[PDB]
Amino acid sequence: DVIEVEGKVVDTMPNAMFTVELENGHQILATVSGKIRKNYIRILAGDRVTVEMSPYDLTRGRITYRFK
Amino acid sequence: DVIEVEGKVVDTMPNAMFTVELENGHQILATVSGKIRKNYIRILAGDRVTVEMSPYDLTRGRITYRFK
Amino acid sequence: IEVEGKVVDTMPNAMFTVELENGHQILATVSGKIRKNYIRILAGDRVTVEMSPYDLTRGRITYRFK
Amino acid sequence: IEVEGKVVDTMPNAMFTVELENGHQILATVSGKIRKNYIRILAGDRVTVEMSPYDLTRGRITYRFK
Ligand SMILES: [Zn+2]
Ligand SMILES: [Zn+2]
Ligand SMILES: [Zn+2]
Ligand SMILES: [Zn+2]
Repeated sequence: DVIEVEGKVVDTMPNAMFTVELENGHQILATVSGKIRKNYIRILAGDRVTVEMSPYDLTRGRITYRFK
Repeated sequence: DVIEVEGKVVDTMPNAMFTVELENGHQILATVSGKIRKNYIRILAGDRVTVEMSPYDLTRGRITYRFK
Repeated sequence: IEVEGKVVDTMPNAMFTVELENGHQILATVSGKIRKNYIRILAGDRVTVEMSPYDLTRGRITYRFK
Repeated sequence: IEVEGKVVDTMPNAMFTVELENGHQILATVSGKIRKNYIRILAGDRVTVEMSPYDLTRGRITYRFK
């Protein structure tokens, strides 16, 4: 399954992967969901996002929502 | 591994298990860490807590810290 | 002031569990307009929700997409 | 105003990654007193940290428990 966490986009990295900083200061690696791209939603630094975490891999995640 | 989430204690349940409501409104079932008990820390309703989530089981967790 | 979400669960007394797009799970009532027009809401339905100013875990369904 | 935590990582230029008891991971410097007294801080060491008022992800180690 997946758990959802919210965080701030800190760093813009190679093939559209992002560094997201959670509330507790921990940082996770994130890709962007296809739903976000095809809806012309841009993911900038400083943006707040919702990230779906693969349970087996708490290092990586996937951005499923951008606030505002 | 485990991921850490913060939430509010909503319900006091049977053998010292608690209902914790996370920031996103999702609710998880939680026990209390032995460190908390043996340090004479009480877990009341309305308390904010840090919960360690077993990755394989995102329904259940373990309270590892109480704020204030 | 409205958020978009999918209906996860139906509870008794016209209550609904809604998974918002932002990841939030809320407990939602239905607006007066929704009831008067006999709009049937089932699990999986996409809805718009007006959040409660007093409770951030609750809101009311203002529209059901067909 | 102090929080308790365990040293996770040592970085160059007297920087430390600290896992606080509340679950927060912060990047910590060392207080002037700590440096002057040549206090050696290693991974696994328990420390007290004064949080930064301006950055909630940063702080400074004020004491190392032996
Ligand atoms: Zn926190
Ligand atoms: Zn949220
Ligand atoms: Zn959710
Ligand atoms: Zn942590």
